[PDB]
Amino acid sequence: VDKRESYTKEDLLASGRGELFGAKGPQLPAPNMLMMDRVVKMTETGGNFDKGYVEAELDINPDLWFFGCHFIGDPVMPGCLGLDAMWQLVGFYLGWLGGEGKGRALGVGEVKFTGQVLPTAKKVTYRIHFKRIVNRRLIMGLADGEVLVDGRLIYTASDLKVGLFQDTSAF
Amino acid sequence: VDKRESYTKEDLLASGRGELFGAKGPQLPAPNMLMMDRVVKMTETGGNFDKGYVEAELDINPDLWFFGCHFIGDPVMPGCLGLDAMWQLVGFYLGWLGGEGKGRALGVGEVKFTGQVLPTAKKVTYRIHFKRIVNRRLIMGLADGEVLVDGRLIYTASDLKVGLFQDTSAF
Repeated sequence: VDKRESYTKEDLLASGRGELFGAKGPQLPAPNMLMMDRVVKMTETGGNFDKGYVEAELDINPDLWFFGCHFIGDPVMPGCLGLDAMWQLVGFYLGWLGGEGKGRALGVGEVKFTGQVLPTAKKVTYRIHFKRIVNRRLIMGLADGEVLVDGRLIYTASDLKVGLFQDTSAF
Repeated sequence: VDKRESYTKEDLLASGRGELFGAKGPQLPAPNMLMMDRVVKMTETGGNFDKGYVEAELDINPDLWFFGCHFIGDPVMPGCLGLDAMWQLVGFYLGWLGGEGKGRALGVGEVKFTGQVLPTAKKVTYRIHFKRIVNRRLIMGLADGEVLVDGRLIYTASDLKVGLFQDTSAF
């Protein structure tokens, strides 16, 4: 895969279609499960553990689908979706490294939500710090993640774990 | 509130509008974020810790929205949504006990996905085992959860934490 340092909305839409990393690489979900608008920085070193880093962003506007149903009369972005954006990124990175197989979130250690994303926010930032990568014949990625809303750290997640599966029926 | 041990799809939809437990109580998300069709059993005792139990179900069909976008050509229910259903149920139980305020998931201890829900499955079962409730000036619920697909355990979550906030400015 020709690694780029950044990807645009159109690159992420292609990803979901299987065009970015090709037919044997992982895919990101398509709207409305896609939780990022852009990947601004990807590096194989750096990050808190110096073993990789990814930063992505989601632009907030009052019309985003999830605000209307969550909750009626009390709009707030579901923390589960911000968490999913982090699993989505770990899987995207494994494919960026050239890993083959479809992505599947395997788990996460501690997750703490200390604030919320309201429809008046402007931007959500996702920062992923890779701890361990097993790109052997068993691709797995381990990482810590952070979610910031307009620069304020609101969610942390330790040990996000994602694996790539050549044959998904074995899951 | 008048406690019942089971609720229908209709009750759950009324809950999305605050019409089940009243305006002062918490709400469940409305479609498409509502992740269960019915609550089959709720008890104040029972469960693995004899401190509360909740069993709910989600009927599966190939047409559920999330199969189409997650992923294209590889339909699988997002584990993040199964996880959210567990947070939704803890908040619902807190309201059922007569709690007042809006629900906000505060976190989870450890999550493990060891299986997946495909469009060929028929039913997802959620089991929540309460371990501690704080229904004072501070209302929080701590529980362990399990997700089963067609009777087989696929996800587990320890220490799901949810709080009811009277003033969401405290977040």
